[PDB]
Amino acid sequence: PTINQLVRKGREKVRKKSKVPALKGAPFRRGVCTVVRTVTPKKPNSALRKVAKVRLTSGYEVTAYIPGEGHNLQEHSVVLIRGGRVKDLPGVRYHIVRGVYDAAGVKDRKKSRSKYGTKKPKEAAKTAAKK
Amino acid sequence: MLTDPIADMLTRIRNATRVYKESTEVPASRFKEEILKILAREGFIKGYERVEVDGKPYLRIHLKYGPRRQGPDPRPEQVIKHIRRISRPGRRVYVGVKEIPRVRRGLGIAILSTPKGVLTDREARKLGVGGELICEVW
RNA sequence: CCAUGUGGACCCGCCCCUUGGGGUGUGUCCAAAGGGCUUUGCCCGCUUCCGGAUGGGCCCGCGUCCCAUCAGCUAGUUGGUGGGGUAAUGGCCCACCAAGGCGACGACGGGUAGCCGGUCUGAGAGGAUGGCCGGCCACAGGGGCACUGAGACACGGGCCCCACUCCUACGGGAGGCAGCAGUUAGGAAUCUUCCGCAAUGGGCGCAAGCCUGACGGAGCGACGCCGCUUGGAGGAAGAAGCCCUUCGGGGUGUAAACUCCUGAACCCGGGACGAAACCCCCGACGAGGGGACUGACGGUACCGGGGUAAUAGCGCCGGCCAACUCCGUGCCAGCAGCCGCGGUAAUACGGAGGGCGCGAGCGUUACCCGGAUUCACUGGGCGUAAAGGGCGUGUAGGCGGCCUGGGGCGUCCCAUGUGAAAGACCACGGCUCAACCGUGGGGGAGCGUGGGAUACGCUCAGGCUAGACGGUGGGAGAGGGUGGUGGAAUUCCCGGAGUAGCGGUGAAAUGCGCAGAUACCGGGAGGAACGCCGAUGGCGAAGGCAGCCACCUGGUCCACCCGUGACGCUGAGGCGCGAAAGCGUGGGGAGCAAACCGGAUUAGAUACCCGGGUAGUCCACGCCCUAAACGAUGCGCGCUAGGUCUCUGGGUCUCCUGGGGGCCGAAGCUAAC
RNA sequence: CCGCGGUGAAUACGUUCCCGGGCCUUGUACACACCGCCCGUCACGCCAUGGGAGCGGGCUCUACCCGAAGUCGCCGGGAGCCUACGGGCAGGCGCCGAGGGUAGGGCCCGUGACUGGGGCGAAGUCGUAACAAGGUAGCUGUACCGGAAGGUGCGGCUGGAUCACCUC
Ligand SMILES: [Mg+2]
Ligand SMILES: [Mg+2]
Ligand SMILES: [Mg+2]
Ligand SMILES: [Mg+2]
Ligand SMILES: [Mg+2]
Ligand SMILES: [Mg+2]
Ligand SMILES: [Mg+2]
Ligand SMILES: [Mg+2]
Ligand SMILES: [Mg+2]
Ligand SMILES: [Mg+2]
Ligand SMILES: [Mg+2]
Ligand SMILES: [Mg+2]
Ligand SMILES: [Mg+2]
Ligand SMILES: [Mg+2]
Ligand SMILES: [Mg+2]
Ligand SMILES: [Mg+2]
Ligand SMILES: [Mg+2]
Ligand SMILES: [Mg+2]
Ligand SMILES: [Mg+2]
Ligand SMILES: [Mg+2]
Ligand SMILES: [Mg+2]
Ligand SMILES: [Mg+2]
Ligand SMILES: [Mg+2]
Ligand SMILES: [Mg+2]
Ligand SMILES: [Mg+2]
Ligand SMILES: [Mg+2]
Ligand SMILES: [Mg+2]
Ligand SMILES: [Mg+2]
Ligand SMILES: [Mg+2]
Repeated sequence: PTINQLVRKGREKVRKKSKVPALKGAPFRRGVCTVVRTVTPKKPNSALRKVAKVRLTSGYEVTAYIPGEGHNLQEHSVVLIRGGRVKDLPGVRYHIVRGVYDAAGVKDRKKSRSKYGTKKPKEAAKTAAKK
Repeated sequence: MLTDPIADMLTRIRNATRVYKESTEVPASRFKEEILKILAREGFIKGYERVEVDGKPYLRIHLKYGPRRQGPDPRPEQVIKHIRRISRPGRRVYVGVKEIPRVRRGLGIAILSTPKGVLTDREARKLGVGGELICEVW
């Protein structure tokens, strides 16, 4: 375009679209589980994947994937949502953090941990170094 | 009817050289004539000389090239490999003195048009002035 | 209240200035308080007036987000005069008069937002942001208002209304933490209801001193940054264990063990900078000198002695991205930032060993910049990938040939003022280092004033003709509109002649024929299109346009250089034109033909095929405006090999020069075509 | 079955068609490659959205009346207080004024009977529109009929193949 075009009717800056409708910015959410179903995957993969609606503090009723090999969430549990989409589950775009509120970290895990909230073990259960 | 008198010249020299013509004619005028004074003192072109054609003034710019080369495509390297217009009309580009360009790391000039005649990045800086940045040649 | 007046205030006359600056004349008006002591002395205070100082009001240029699916706003609103009000200008307020003011160089409306010094990012240009510190604004439950004062329209002042909690013998009253500290609600989330007034600072006071969650500090939070530790040397071709190991061995690994050396914590004793004056004495109440009290932090930092080896984790190891085997599991359980990994050999799931990374931290999530030349000013695009507006006319605007001279607005240069501090860069210095802090130094865009230049752009004047337009004379054309005539063919009617079938199809059937069709001859009515020429052609802005004839009319090309003299190109918005179809009123309706009626094919056909048939196709005026409205390629202009065919004008005419249409191709271009 | 040998024919114009194959060329929306692709449909689920009788809440303009505080303006009178009588105070009335009420129009926040189609998601359904002359060349604006796919009409386009139609 002519520079005397760029002048009248300039350049439109690029607006962003939050892929995380969790009001007022906010990094985590507080929601009350509602229905803890088991959605299937998508085109390429397959199985059963734990997921669960969550009436969010902000007011949104959003779906959330339930990470881990097994979890203890029910129909009234209070949970913390993180953020990050799964690629085999349309509609959900948020994760459930563990070891936070009615949300408990999966047992026996041993590498993830920080991810998957799960106080590491005691290993022989002694001071910071014996066994 | 031309729109940018100079740009016309510059180009007329540009294509002219790409086909290796011996010299090209361009509408005369102080300015252009002063602008070619530089390309000439600086070696990009053997020279220009006021000439007439059909009755209207024109300037014969005798282009300068290099030697024929070896291997395929034997055409001679270019003296004016590049010659652009910077300060176009409806785009006036005037630069301060500290804003003068460096151009092709000193391999090329940049004809300015300071209220003190038509100089080149060098001179203009040397004299300590800035003004409409007419072009950049290398 | 009176007196007093250096003086000052006002009116009015005049002077010097120049919008209520300064000086002056007679008139008028206006001051005031005392207190205290080492009391004939001085401290404090007080009155008026001119100056300094500081602070501040007001006004103006310039700069300040998003949405035109916000386009028109405005009546005190625009100006004027008189007046009110204020410290002062002013619609700031009122009365009258005039009717204007603002807007696409975005008014009005909606949304969003305290603005900046600075911070983050970035090569830069730019983007994002403005919490801490500093300057400015605004608010203090919501809203209104004024009183007092130099200053307020007054966070911890006041008045009324609203809501709210609270006391109420219900008649009526009381409050406001967006001050420090705490409480509760909200929330992913944000601390001590601390100590000190010793210091710096503010308030009042001759002073002593009072006040001061301002501030100086301590506490809590790995919230961030910077320094510190978990030890240092030695220590076997190499423990144990765990892992792997086509089973000889490899690995963790000098890692540990063990030895020696040092010795954070912790204990003892010592413990300060930040503090010097205000006061008192000498001096003179100066200057100066002498004296004395004065800590929160602290018994803390720091120094001296003794002194024990005395926290590590976390993410990853398929590719980007550095790190690999085995065991389990079997498209399951599960991984996932993208690509993906898992359905019985998984370097991609889980554990083990090992390894890389980083280390009191490491991962994660969210958001900002980067990568993103993915809004491109620096730095992009539109023939076919997303992207040329269907065409034209033309408004605002943007852009503008050649020569000379005035201005010198832009533009460039020199000086100077401004550009506070903090931050940033640099040098030096202090806390054992750094972080952090102190001192000095440098630069800065922009803006103001003064001076200078004048190439290029702006403006002005003068002049030219290379653009453009006109003139003279010539050419081609399906360019358009109006009127009128022409032949072929088709269907329908009339007459003649003539039969038994015609038509149709891949085959058929419906259909038409003995009220005699088809086929042939003659004549008549009607509508629509217009053969051959005709083309690989022409003309038009596009849509689009072809029988011929005349008339009215547009554009265009060439030759001549004759006339004007830059008069130009583009073109947001506006306006007009715009195939077919469709719509409205009226006419016409031969052929054709959506819908629809039958026939046939089909597994079924509301379809391809067949026979009819309405709107429609046609004309008039009005409406619609779309399109593969395509060259899928905006307009104009200048420049860069040719060849070949072709239309049209000039030409010393099968050769050169102009305009238009195709082909092939130089350089160049393109992701390729 | 593997092999031996005895006797010993017929026919072949011709490549068009049928099965398989080689080369060259064109089109391709295909490439575990037509025993291909893709579109649309009905069915089960999930996410969001448009409309939307009716109601609730807050905000704004307009017309007319009601109007606190307070400042400004008028009075302030043989009936209020002070007065050296010049005048001051109280009080009174008024313009303005927060806000309020009446009727009407637009804005957003929210709830929502009734309705539309959307996108996606395992395995299925029926049709075969498009893709190669895809078996009626394709697409396209428009009109009509069809649940829909799509069918046909009228004009345009080539982004159509095939030595009818002749750039590779
Ligand atoms: Mg949240
Ligand atoms: Mg643990
Ligand atoms: Mg231990
Ligand atoms: Mg006078
Ligand atoms: Mg004045
Ligand atoms: Mg960059
Ligand atoms: Mg308060
Ligand atoms: Mg003090
Ligand atoms: Mg004092
Ligand atoms: Mg910082
Ligand atoms: Mg020792
Ligand atoms: Mg960028
Ligand atoms: Mg691009
Ligand atoms: Mg000019
Ligand atoms: Mg100037
Ligand atoms: Mg500074
Ligand atoms: Mg002139
Ligand atoms: Mg004519
Ligand atoms: Mg035009
Ligand atoms: Mg029509
Ligand atoms: Mg009609
Ligand atoms: Mg009929
Ligand atoms: Mg395209
Ligand atoms: Mg001639
Ligand atoms: Mg040509
Ligand atoms: Mg070519
Ligand atoms: Mg080439
Ligand atoms: Mg088909
Ligand atoms: Mg042909």
